[PDB]
Amino acid sequence: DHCARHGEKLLLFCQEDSKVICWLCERSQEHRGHHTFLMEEVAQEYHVKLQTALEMLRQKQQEAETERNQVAKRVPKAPPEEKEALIARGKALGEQTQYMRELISELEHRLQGSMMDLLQGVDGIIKRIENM
Amino acid sequence: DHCARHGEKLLLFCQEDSKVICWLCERSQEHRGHHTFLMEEVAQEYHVKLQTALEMLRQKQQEAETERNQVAKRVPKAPPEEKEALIARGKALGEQTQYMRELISELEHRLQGSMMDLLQGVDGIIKRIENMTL
Ligand SMILES: [Zn+2]
Ligand SMILES: [Zn+2]
Ligand SMILES: [Zn+2]
Ligand SMILES: [Zn+2]
Repeated sequence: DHCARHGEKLLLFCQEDSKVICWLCERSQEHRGHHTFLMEEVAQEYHVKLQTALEMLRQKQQEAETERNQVAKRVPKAPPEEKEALIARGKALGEQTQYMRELISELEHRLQGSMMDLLQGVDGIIKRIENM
Repeated sequence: DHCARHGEKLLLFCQEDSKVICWLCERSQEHRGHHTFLMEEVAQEYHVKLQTALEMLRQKQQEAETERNQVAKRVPKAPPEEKEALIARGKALGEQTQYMRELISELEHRLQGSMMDLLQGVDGIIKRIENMTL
């Protein structure tokens, strides 16, 4: 609830640092020219954003998994040289679906929690979504 | 010590309003376009200004009071046609010194007081003192 460096209320949010800060941080050279807001001014924008992200990921993950299970059902009938690559593909899908499970878990937490939960480090996960 | 509206520490100063305010005052629509500073950024100059004013008024006061007593001393001695004018001059001095006493008292309050006491409405009292002569 209070700034480690200044002891003032952690009520502001710095977009560039993706960090909740206090009014004295905001005046300081360390955040000079940064875009800073009350958390309450940006919470709803960020909530909407992550919500839609969560929806997109859940679908993308469902779709990945139906594909994965089709590749799984396909392995038995298939010849060897095809079998190996399909299994590799399934490996890749497993990797993807894991990654999306982690992302979905973080988005659910952030969307269920406080504003500070919502916002703190939020650029990290936004960029992880981008990097898919 | 704390903002009457937001409960935050009163550490900032609005130049257009001559008002002591907090960081939540500062960022609101009411002051966003105003020039705001930490009190501590402007305090020394204001303190010096009010001390100088105080000294100047102390001297103008001394001078008026001495004249006032010379007139008072002269009145008994005076002929009929001078007495009226003397009485009146003494009155006019009485008023001037009263006004100066009030100004001096406010300056003393401000110079002895908190930073907030110093700065709240400070442009106002400066201007009223300037206006006496000009
Ligand atoms: Zn801080
Ligand atoms: Zn920053
Ligand atoms: Zn305030
Ligand atoms: Zn103002």
